[PDB]
Amino acid sequence: RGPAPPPPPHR
Amino acid sequence: EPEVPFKVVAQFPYKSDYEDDLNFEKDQEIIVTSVEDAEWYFGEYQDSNGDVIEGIFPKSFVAVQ
Amino acid sequence: EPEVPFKVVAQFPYKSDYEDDLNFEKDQEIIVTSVEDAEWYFGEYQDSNGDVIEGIFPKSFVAVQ
Ligand SMILES: [Cl-]
Ligand SMILES: [Mg+2]
Ligand SMILES: [Mg+2]
Repeated sequence: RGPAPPPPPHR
Repeated sequence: EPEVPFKVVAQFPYKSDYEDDLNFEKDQEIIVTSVEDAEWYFGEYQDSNGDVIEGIFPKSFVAVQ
Repeated sequence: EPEVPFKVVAQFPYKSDYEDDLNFEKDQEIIVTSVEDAEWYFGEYQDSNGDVIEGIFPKSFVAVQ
């Protein structure tokens, strides 16, 4: 597949 | 990563519309049944309607054990 | 980092649980109007019936241009 999204940053 | 299968917990919701992606809410426990590549797991869980659903999702959105 | 306002393009969808967030599909062109902190932007785009949709989102989900 393509790239996975990165882990979102802490809010 | 341990050897498959192993349990992960969603750290964020994943709500992709891509066919064959697994979707889940934050805190969802998921069994990873295969490592698809460097960035994606394949796994499954029994949803709130009692149905086993499966598909791929980001390793980055979950935490092992 | 370029001075605001500036254009970014979503590299992934961003769908989250928080009302303050901007959510979008991959390829969505967004105008960043505020850099919120080291990891988040605030910006906008126009929906189907021309309404401005705005909110915060991770810098890591977009690329500048
Ligand atoms: Cl969220
Ligand atoms: Mg912060
Ligand atoms: Mg084992």
